[PDB]
Amino acid sequence: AKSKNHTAHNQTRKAHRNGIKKPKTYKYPSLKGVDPKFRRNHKHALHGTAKALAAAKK
Amino acid sequence: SRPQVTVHSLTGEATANALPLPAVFSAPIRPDIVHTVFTSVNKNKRQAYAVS
Amino acid sequence: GIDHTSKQHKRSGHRTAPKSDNVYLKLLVKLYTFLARRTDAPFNKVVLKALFLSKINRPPVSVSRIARALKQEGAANKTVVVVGTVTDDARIFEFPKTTVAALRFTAGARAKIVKAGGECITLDQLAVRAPKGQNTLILRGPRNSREAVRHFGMGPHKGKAPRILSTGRKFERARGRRRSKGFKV
Amino acid sequence: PSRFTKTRKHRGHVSAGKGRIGKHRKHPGGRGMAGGQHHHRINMDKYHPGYFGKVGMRYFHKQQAHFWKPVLNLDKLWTLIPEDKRDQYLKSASKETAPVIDTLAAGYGKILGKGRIPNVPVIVKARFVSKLAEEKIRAAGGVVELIA
Amino acid sequence: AISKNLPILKNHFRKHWQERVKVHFDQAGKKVSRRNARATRAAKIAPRP
Amino acid sequence: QVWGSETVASSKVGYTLPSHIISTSDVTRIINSSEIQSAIRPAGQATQKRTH
RNA sequence: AUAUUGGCGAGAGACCGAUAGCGAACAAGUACAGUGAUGGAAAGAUGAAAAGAACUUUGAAAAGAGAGUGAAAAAGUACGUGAAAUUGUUGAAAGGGAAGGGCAUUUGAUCAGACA
RNA sequence: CACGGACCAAGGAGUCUAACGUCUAUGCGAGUGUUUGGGUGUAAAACCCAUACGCGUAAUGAAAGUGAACGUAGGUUGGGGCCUCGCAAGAGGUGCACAAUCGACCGAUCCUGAUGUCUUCGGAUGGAUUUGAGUAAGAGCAUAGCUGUUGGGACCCGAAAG
Repeated sequence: AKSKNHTAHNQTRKAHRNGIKKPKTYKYPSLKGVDPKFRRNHKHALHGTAKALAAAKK
Repeated sequence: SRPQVTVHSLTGEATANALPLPAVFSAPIRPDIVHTVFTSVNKNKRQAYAVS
Repeated sequence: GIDHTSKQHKRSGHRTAPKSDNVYLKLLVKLYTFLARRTDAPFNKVVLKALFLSKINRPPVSVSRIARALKQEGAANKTVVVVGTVTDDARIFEFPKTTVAALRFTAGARAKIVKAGGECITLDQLAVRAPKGQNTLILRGPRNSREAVRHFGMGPHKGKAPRILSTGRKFERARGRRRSKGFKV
Repeated sequence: PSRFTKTRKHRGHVSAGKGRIGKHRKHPGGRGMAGGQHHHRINMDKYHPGYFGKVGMRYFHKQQAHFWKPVLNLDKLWTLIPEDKRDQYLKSASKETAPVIDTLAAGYGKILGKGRIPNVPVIVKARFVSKLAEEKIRAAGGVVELIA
Repeated sequence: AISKNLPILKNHFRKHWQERVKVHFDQAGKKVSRRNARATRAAKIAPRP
Repeated sequence: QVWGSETVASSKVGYTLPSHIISTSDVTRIINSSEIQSAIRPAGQATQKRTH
């Protein structure tokens, strides 16, 4: 009583019903995986530049 | 001022007595609410029935 | 036959009109289907579709959030609009004057607003005061602060807080939630 | 109301919404949570992470009395005053007269610090406090009496 | 039978639980039996309250 | 006294009569007014000539 | 104070309405089956009232046929209404190894509406 | 040339409930739930109500335990709407919800370890490619309905057995 095991038929056709949606990619991507050493400094770069205007903006 | 409903005697014959509206009579009129509350409240006097 | 790039006879997925049977509700839906049509200003067209929103899509706008939007620059003279219910926030110990127009106020937020020399309005009087919407702020309450949305999209590594009856030790903290027993997530 | 159910729309259709191939039968996946390690595993993982196993110490004869410690943030803590008297204290806020708020009278076990009471000196009686809770109270001009 | 995303529910019906079901239909019929017996005893016991 | 009013309160503990979510129940009375018929644009013919 | 599918006596229902409701609306744990333990049905309805057909004739009788009773025997103790399968009689049409169906119109029978 | 069905009438199959998920309507709303009970009544209805209690408003660790603002409750990109200018087109001001993203805050784990002290207690401060079902101007509670699930005879009928 063997069965029919594998087939790819209909799978590409089911795939295009809702059809291969895109990244929906964003400005400002996630910093997951970025260099921790760069990322530490980047904290304080932004941390300082926000206060940079806090001296000008008042 | 309220509309001043007028008082009627038992022979007919209304009278110099005229009363304000209680302001329960100004409340919103909600036939969907009354319908939902009735349908539930009307179920509160009932008896069980079950086959043996 | 025709070869369609789309699915036929497919509705737009919107509220054309409320699902409520409320009578006084439909009198505003009747009032703003008229102004949305003939008044050419988008404010009326925004307030209309906000009368069709369900309850879960109508979170309440606390009387504190109303005070932020007034601190917002230039808006201290505007008439804030809330399609929804205004609720009380006593965590603010001062409140401005201004005006509010909403469907429903809670008894607390009615006092607080009246307490400061301000005024509570309905939507119908707003339509009469500013049909176009002159000098108004619409404000929405937070939608994703619900208890159910906290559970949406549960699955590995998504941090979505499983739906569960009882919270504490011994309920689904063990295998798969920590490295020591089995794995983590 | 059974006039609204969908099996009162399924009159006349053979299989009553349960499908003609898989039919509908008694218990296909076993009773209840059966097979939770075995054929339902993919379900338990994702939507019940942590189900199996043991975490920490047992506690014999536990009583939730010992553990009763309700918490009241400095967010509120002015709600405990009568709203008629309350605005008497906000205005004309000085020492030698300060509102005594017994937080145990209102059923609270600890005063936390979540944020920003006003500048009015207030006497707050509490069983427990937090390190930030008093700093904001004591800097407001009031004090915290401990009780039991 | 475990499916979808649902809280696990412990419901203890695996005994024979329909023998032991107690429905209270007399909640309002025992309230007058209880207000009687208090007015019975209010009179029996003399001005003793 | 039973349902209260603005002056006298309740006699029912923790209760006050409901509020209107619209001031006036006559919708066509609002739709005329002044300020609305001032902002309203001139109407069509209420049925459209079939063209073509 | 609590419990109660037994007992006695009571009041009730968005309950069932004789293939339902208790197994049992009736001479129902009855008739019947089994060595026994046990098993266990079917079965409501003339009319307001028997006023339940005197009397005549054919027939050995049952009944028939008239009269008679009744608001009605198109209610005759086979009895309220009396469906369907199925059947007898009459009338109509049809028929070359099935029958029955759809579209179309002729022919036969019928039907209003309408006009005026 | 697979299975059931001679025919007719009448019965005949996704129900109730306990506990919940989503969705919708309704009342109130940082609360909400009168009905275990008491008052009362035209009497199983309706009407009125004290105390608690349940969920919610605080999370986090096995636990002992501790417990949410550096700031207009922050910054940046985008955002309906409103306001200003302009004949308009459009630009500028403000920007709710919401999506992305970097910070600050509370708890747990590892690291540092202050003025101080019953000399080993205390834990200030400062961290970290760490971790949480968290904060960051509350939204839940109750009833009703659809659909779905679990336990129950469980949509109906059916075993060999014990």
